[PDB]
Amino acid sequence: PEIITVTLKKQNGMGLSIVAAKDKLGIYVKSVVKGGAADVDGRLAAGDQLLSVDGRSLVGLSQERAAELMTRTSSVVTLEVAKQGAI
Amino acid sequence: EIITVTLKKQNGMGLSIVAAKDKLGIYVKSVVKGGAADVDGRLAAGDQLLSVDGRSLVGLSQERAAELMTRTSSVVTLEVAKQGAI
Amino acid sequence: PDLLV
Amino acid sequence: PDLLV
Repeated sequence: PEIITVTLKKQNGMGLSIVAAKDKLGIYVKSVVKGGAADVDGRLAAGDQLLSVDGRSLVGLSQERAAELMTRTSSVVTLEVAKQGAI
Repeated sequence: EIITVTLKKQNGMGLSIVAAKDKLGIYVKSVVKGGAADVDGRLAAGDQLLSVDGRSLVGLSQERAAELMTRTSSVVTLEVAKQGAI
Repeated sequence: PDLLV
Repeated sequence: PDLLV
């Protein structure tokens, strides 16, 4: 067989696929990544709204702006969550 | 309705692995959609992971390979045999 | 369009 | 299940 050398930088994160939707914008969990930190914790689910990150509101901003705020963080991040935010 | 969830971030290459057979071998069962291995585009299901950072992945169980592949730093180097079934 | 975080 | 790395 063909033998190649592949170097990967692991994706470090909470294990969450997010989407922004509307009235102000809101950040919702599209999917919880299998085996990721959010999945092992067991509290988060698809459809939940991420209201904030470390005291900073996640309302009225784009997916990219929410991602900038949620990745800027240290190893440990605190989320305020509205269970099934589609209320 | 409103809960407070604190998460500690975690690492991952985005690979589902299996061990199969004179010695055992570590193979890619599935490449996780959107994961690091998927965005890199070189790895595929059926490829054999021959080593992690110079340490051989031959002759060991799935769990032992997982222990070695998760105890590394942010960047990991894999030696790969494309479609490891020769 | 979606992102990973 | 899956064994994820």
